[PDB]
Amino acid sequence: AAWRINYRAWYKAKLTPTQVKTVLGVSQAEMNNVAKQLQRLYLGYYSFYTAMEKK
Amino acid sequence: AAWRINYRAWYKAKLTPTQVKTVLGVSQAEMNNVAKQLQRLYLGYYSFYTAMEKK
Repeated sequence: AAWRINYRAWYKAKLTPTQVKTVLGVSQAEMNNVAKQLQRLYLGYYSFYTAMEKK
Repeated sequence: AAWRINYRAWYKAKLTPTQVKTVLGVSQAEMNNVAKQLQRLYLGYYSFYTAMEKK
């Protein structure tokens, strides 16, 4: 759909699959750091809420 | 830091940890879809490239 249009532009641009894999893997790594952030956000609030409630 | 300002706001808003966890959980699932879409993008290009190189 949108992706066939993507593949045609990548192919026109002389991209090989190896090249696309290395760039997309870096994107994927950045995405996965967002999961880590939402976890840290949650645990931080869990601790904050608990600390507020105690006092 | 930034987050601590969020926490004070969430706490003033009466959010509990259980409530935050479930809302963040659904958002987390959405982000997990992106990494998977990128893996699918890589895989679909490998197939498209491989097919184009057939001709």
